[PDB]
Amino acid sequence: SDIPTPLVAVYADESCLGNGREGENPGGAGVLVEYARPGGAGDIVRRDVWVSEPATTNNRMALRSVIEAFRAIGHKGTRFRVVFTTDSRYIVDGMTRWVHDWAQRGWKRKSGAIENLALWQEAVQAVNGHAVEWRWVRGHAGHAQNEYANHLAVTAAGGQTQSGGLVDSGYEEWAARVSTAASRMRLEPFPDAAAFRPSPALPVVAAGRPS
Repeated sequence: SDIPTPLVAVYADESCLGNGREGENPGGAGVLVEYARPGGAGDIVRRDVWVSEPATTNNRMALRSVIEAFRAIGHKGTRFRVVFTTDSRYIVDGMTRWVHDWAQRGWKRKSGAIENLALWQEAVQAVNGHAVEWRWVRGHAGHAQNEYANHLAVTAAGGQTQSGGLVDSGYEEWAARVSTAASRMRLEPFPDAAAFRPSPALPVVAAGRPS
């Protein structure tokens, strides 16, 4: 069995701003990472990671949320166990189902389709050897961490900034805002290593073949 690894809970969102046609709007991806010290008092340590593109799509940004998240945690010398919660069914269904279908078909594109296949391959690689439980929640529905992540995504889109990796979180300050309070949101408690039900490992991509 497996050597000890850390457990984190990740909350991701994406957003585009504006009303231009698909692919013309600025966009952002926002990620909150929660970490509770094993044996600790239960206080949550939070870090944020965001990126943006000036003309992009919601699907692309959703994929970047995954890639950026897993890349940042990947840099700590260990595989991780991750509970990844997002508003994007595109990500959840893709990671749990579709990538397997795509791999099965040789990662070949369908003509006329725009499936973001290159990004999916990057995302699958980013996830790597980490063990992930993929979870969906509705957006804009009162899940506090999800709403924060959205706030981060929008900020990223608006400012056209990037964190470059994990940075100290703004969650606590955001949580205390009057706007946040009026929303009457619900916080998700940190997961039990019992709550942890990872998905199967992803197909190792067949790099270098034509679409």
